Amino acid sequence: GPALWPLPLSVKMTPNLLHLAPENFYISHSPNSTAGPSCTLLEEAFRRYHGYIFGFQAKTQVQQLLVSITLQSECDAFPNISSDESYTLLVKEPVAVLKANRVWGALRGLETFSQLVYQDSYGTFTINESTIIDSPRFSHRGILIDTSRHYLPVKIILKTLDAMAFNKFNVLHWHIVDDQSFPYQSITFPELSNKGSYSLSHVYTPNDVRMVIEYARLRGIRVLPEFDTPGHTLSWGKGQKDLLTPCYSGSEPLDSFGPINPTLNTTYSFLTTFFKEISEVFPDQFIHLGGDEVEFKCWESNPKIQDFMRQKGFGTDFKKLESFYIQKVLDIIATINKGSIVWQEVFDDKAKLAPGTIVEVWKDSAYPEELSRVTASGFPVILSAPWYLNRISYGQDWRKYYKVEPLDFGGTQKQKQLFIGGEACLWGEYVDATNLTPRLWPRASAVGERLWSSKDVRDMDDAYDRLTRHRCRMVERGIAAQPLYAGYCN
Amino acid sequence: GPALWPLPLSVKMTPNLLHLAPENFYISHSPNSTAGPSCTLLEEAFRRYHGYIFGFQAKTQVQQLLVSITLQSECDAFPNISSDESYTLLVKEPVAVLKANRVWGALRGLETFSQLVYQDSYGTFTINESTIIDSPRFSHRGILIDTSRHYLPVKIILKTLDAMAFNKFNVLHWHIVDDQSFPYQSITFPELSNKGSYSLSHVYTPNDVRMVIEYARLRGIRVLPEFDTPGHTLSWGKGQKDLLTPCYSGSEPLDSFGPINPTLNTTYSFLTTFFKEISEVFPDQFIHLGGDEVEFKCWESNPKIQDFMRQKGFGTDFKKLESFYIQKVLDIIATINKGSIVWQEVFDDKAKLAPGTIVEVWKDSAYPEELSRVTASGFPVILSAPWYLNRISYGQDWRKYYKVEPLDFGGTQKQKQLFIGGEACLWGEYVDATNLTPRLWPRASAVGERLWSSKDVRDMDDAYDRLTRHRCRMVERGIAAQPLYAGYCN
Ligand SMILES: *[C@@H]1O[C@H](CO)[C@@H](O[C@@H]2O[C@H](CO)[C@@H](O)[C@H](O)[C@H]2NC(C)=O)[C@H](O)[C@H]1NC(C)=O
Ligand SMILES: *[C@@H]1O[C@H](CO)[C@@H](O[C@@H]2O[C@H](CO)[C@@H](O)[C@H](O)[C@H]2NC(C)=O)[C@H](O)[C@H]1NC(C)=O
Ligand SMILES: *[C@@H]1O[C@H](CO)[C@@H](O[C@@H]2O[C@H](CO)[C@@H](O)[C@H](O)[C@H]2NC(C)=O)[C@H](O)[C@H]1NC(C)=O
Ligand SMILES: *[C@@H]1O[C@H](CO)[C@@H](O[C@@H]2O[C@H](CO)[C@@H](O)[C@H](O)[C@H]2NC(C)=O)[C@H](O)[C@H]1NC(C)=O
Repeated sequence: GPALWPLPLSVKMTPNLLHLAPENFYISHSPNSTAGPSCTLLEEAFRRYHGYIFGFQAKTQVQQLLVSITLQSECDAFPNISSDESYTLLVKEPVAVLKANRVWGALRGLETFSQLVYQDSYGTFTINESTIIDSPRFSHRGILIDTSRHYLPVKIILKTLDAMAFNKFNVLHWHIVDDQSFPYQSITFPELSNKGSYSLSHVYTPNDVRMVIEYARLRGIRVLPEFDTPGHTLSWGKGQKDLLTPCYSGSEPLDSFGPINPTLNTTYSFLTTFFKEISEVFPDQFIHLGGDEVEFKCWESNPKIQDFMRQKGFGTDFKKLESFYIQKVLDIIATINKGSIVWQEVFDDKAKLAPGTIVEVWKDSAYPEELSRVTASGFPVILSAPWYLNRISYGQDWRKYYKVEPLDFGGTQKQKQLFIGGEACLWGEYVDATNLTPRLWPRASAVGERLWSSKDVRDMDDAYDRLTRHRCRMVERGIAAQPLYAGYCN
Repeated sequence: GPALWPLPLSVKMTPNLLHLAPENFYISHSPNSTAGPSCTLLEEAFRRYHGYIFGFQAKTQVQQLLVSITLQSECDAFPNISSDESYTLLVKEPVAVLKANRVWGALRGLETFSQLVYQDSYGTFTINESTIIDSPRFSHRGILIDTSRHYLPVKIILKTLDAMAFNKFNVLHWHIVDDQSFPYQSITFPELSNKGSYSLSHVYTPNDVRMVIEYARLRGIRVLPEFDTPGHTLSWGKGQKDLLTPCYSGSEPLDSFGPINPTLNTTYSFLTTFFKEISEVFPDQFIHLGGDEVEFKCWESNPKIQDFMRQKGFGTDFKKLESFYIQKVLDIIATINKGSIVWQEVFDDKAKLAPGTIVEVWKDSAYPEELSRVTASGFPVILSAPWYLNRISYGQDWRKYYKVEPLDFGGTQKQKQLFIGGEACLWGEYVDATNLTPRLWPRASAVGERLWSSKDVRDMDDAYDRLTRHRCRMVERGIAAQPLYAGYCN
């Protein structure tokens, strides 16, 4: 049988068995599609899905899958938070039809169609007459990866994007820099990577970055960069002088450095020129600014910064200085026509945010109540908090992730519509190429289903059954996803 | 610099720098060795170590490493609990010398020698004049793998044995069968695997088994089979009729089966013929019989078995019947001239064990006190309890494993000499090819050092430093061992 994951909104199976012959089944454009043979996204997806599927017998052969895009295709464009991913799939003989408003929905449908196929004993490719109409519950469905704590070669990022397609994720939250290393190669500031990277072959070139973004685009995945300020910036200091706060002990200067120094005009003119470059390089609408876990110790220790605090009336409240900072950075982003996402502390520590500004809730301390507050104040929200997949544990933790119901928090029908989705996060301290893929999948698939499927989809026995088979399939396709429990594939 | 792991007993470094040239350094026999060019074990080890190492300049070139075996080589033989693994290593120009009593010690020394080499910036292979004299603290240093909960292809077992060599482990505890599947292919009982395996390509053939054993032997590793009775035998029932206990509810027979039925003469004549085959197939001295976690529910529910209990005077004490069973199996093993290892329950539940019988302590509930009791009664003991590496957790759990001091239990100098070592265990419920290697290494390396190195070797900063580098090396050699924490290799 078929393992669908994520389980589509409406499935209508019949017991009518159809067959696909490897020597002649193929996927092509409907003559009525708005996308042509000119469509690179779709053609490459036809080829790669033909591969996935393979590499009384009268009137039972499905010869073709025809793919029809109904509205302007968006074939040439980058996906975005409002990209229409809906499709319908009509599996019948002799010609199955996949129909979608846009390119994005057909990529989804191709995956689902591939999941409908199954071999019996003899190795006959089999699929049931069925009709599927599908669309996602939420539209921001993210994986966070961290390429600072460890560098991830591009290949592993590519493989992760493939896995994301298979699971219908659509945002790659690329936490590209942080304390330990700055691998991003900046054209306007070559020295950030030159001095901040682990070494000169742990770098992402403009070509590497172009590659990740196009490879994502071809799979209907947005690349959301995070360049976390003003904490988590140790590695930035190496290449930009006078950017970080010099730490002091009383009046003795220490060799150590703290967060970015929000009191200097050279800080903001650096950030202005830096984020201009980010806005040109990453085509997504949103830039993630970070703002998590700022340590005040070093700021409050610094003499010139203490001057700046009396000089503003901030007293001993270092939340106001952190706010002063992030507000200035928020303006920088608005000025070059992008949107901003922000870890919850920026909101908790009482910064003043332009409306439109997305807030990401990560702290697992009564997060429903954060979701309440954030939505109460009018701001779109995204949840990662219960999906910190760096935090491993013995056993079937996939259930814990799967059982989350993100909208079980206090608020109105309309507060709740500001919840635009979720991200599974795989912070990198303990993760690199050697262990990424099996740590991430299929644990993140639990999150994929919860974010795509109906609220009502919750049966644990049925989830286990479908996820065991989906995981076996991921492995067939070269994604080393780990087991759920005892058993075997083939 | 060099990362030694495990840290040898005595290292004496000088600051005299020597160089190895890739175009001409080579490893060969000392003309005074008891092993010849006829020695397969050593020749293959020379070749593969040459690969690992590579693939004022007067009087600084080390041209050769010469390898001298001093006593009868044991080149043709299988290692065993008394195999001498001691060696000494004299690194000097122009000819370094490795000298060992036996083949086993030279394999160890070759690894250590390889760990002494390091590249500087230009890519010059560099090593310091030094003198190392080394031997293990304990002689049973095991990895447990479980090929029932998941099948592991031979290749992954081979790769694990390579990793074990790199870490100076010397026992592969092959928990080959269990409840979920029986992959072992028996010549005298073809139906165990035919009906008990997951499928017919999740099997270990006599050729696969020969391969694992020889590949182990060539690396100075013993293969200790465990064929766990009488619990953990569900999969055995499929191919041997009337072997398992039929479960009952009152007088209603259930479809379900429990442990092996210790009351039938067909049970022991099966076991006799089965373990004869095991003794011929696996050349190691010891067979692990299991005896862990027997559930009595089903035994006590069975009518014929309740007859057997009144008929023995056992009352309601199902420990005595379990004992009656394991004692009979112990005799079977003694009769075909092998030794037996046994999970602690066999000892706790008050079975009568021939002296010589090794007891493995696994329960993490006051295990020092188990070590006391077991040694008090005269029995060799092995510890796994604090090294259940299936039980993952967030963070640097390698420290927890490393900080164990196994002889911190009550007893005499002579009780303590019955502690012959340890095993890191990677039970398979959550583990298969996709995730084995990074889950196991380098976490098991913590155990490798504790079992090889001096009791005194304990500094955590120094362990972290050497283990980070050893782990980077494991990765260079194609063992995908996971990170300890943030950072980079090369
Ligand atoms: C896909 O088609 C197959 C074959 O028609 C369905 O399987 C059969 O279902 C009937 C009841 O509807 C059973 O009596 C048969 O024993 C089933 N198996 C086979 C191999 O013939 C199958 O259920 C269909 N799938 C779905 C999800 O409806
Ligand atoms: C999100 O996606 C759509 C599709 O790319 C964008 O809107 C369309 O843009 C094309 C030109 O590329 C126009 O011809 C259409 O008339 C647009 N339709 C609209 C605005 O509804 C949209 O701008 C994208 N959003 C962001 C923020 O980039
Ligand atoms: C291996 O030899 C090197 C080079 O002699 C040693 O490194 C030098 O040690 C001296 C002090 O003994 C320092 O003053 C130098 O700065 C060191 N480094 C270099 C690159 O010259 C190294 O310590 C030796 N290794 C050990 C473990 O003794
Ligand atoms: C453990 O190893 C040694 C070496 O193989 C075994 O003892 C030697 O065996 C060879 C023949 O293969 C003899 O020529 C020696 O005289 C033996 N030396 C002894 C007994 O000290 C030993 O038997 C092995 N132990 C087991 C249990 O197999």
